[PDB]
Amino acid sequence: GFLHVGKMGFVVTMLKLIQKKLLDKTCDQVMEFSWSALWNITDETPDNCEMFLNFNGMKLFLDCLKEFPEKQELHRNMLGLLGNVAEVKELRPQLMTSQFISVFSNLLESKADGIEVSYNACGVLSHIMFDGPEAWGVCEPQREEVEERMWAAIQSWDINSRRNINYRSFEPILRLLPQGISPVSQHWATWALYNLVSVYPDKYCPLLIKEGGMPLLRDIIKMATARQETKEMARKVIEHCSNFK
Amino acid sequence: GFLHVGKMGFVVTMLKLIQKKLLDKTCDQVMEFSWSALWNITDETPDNCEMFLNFNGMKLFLDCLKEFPEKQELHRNMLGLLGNVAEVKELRPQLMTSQFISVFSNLLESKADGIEVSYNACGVLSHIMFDGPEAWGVCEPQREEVEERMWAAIQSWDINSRRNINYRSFEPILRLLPQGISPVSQHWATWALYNLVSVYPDKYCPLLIKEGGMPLLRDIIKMATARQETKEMARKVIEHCSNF
Repeated sequence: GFLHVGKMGFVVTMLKLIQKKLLDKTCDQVMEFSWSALWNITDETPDNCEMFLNFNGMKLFLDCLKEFPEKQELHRNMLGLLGNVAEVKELRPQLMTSQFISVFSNLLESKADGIEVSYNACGVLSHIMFDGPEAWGVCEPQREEVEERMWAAIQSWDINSRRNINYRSFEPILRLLPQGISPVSQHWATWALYNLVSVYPDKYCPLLIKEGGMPLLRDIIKMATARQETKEMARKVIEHCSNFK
Repeated sequence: GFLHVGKMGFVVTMLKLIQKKLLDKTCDQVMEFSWSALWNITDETPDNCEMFLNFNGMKLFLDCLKEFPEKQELHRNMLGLLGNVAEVKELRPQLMTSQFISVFSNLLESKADGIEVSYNACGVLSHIMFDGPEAWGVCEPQREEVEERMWAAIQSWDINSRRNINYRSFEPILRLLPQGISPVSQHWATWALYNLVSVYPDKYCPLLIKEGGMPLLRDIIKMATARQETKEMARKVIEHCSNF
């Protein structure tokens, strides 16, 4: 059993700790703990995502990014949190600014913590891309350029990369598979499944199978809008999951 | 998503913060967060449950109960965590002491966060009693006296309670249904299902059906060891799920 509920006291306490360590120009264990705690409490928990935004957490995110450009673990925690935020369709309009999009697009090239920062920046952008071109508006950079950079980032990642991530459910990723609005979002989502069933099959083959991923990946192979690179990863995931049974 | 709890040593990070806040005699937001995180990351994750016990989380739990006897969310979070530990059969022998059993039994009367602490302590005892009187050593209080307190707690709860717990799967609760070793564990489990399908049928009716709950409930209705009131709840759960 579990309990995933918003708690303003959690969120406000964490942001206040962040703000203090930002004023101290100190990215120590408390600073990293604080962002990791925000990551934790937003995992499958939209109400804490909404609170993080409503207490102006994005300002602290940008200020920490500028102040601590080389603290890879810090960047990982922040982008994992933002990954959770972007899964909430109702909150993504708030991410559609040139200031924010330019950061996410730039982070696609980050080498911090293996691939986690680039991966989670790509997830944020994958959920954003899923909403379609009219949601993008006049944001800069342009959507077609960000898309090019997402393809490049996904192609640059070792499919057998070690990972500092956990999923209790694949359903935010699975919802990016049966659509043709954004093939690159579908490709990120398929890659996300392929990497995890490759490095942790004992955990993620059963989760993927239990949550109905096999028929969705079969549909991807039949889908005209799916790129052939995506179809081939889908075939390999189905294959690995089938042998795991 | 979240980080890799294993690679990051995250369980110990939480227990270290707990210990520090304990010595500070401070149950603040961070202390509550730490126990809340432990509850959430032990859900269906036996290895995090074993990490908790191995690093003496039981003593931190007892010491926090003593130092913070009126902190309601804290007590709920700690007992939800222990509810997850208790679901792991291999770990339940570590709970069979007079010190631990007595604390679980006392908490059946707790009013903290509505019914949540009482319910979580009843769940821990329900899984413990599923193992039979052999597993109960000369542990004191007596097994039957705890059982009587369990029946009383369950009857006190509002069947229509809105709840501060959720389940990704009913399987730990459903395994308490097809057995006569502990009728009170069966009754707790039937109540848990009946409350959640009553109050949140859109989430929990499909889950219960999909996970095979209907044949288990029908077996209860025919079972010699299930009490009449357990059978009557089971019938209503079946009715609610069939009309769903």
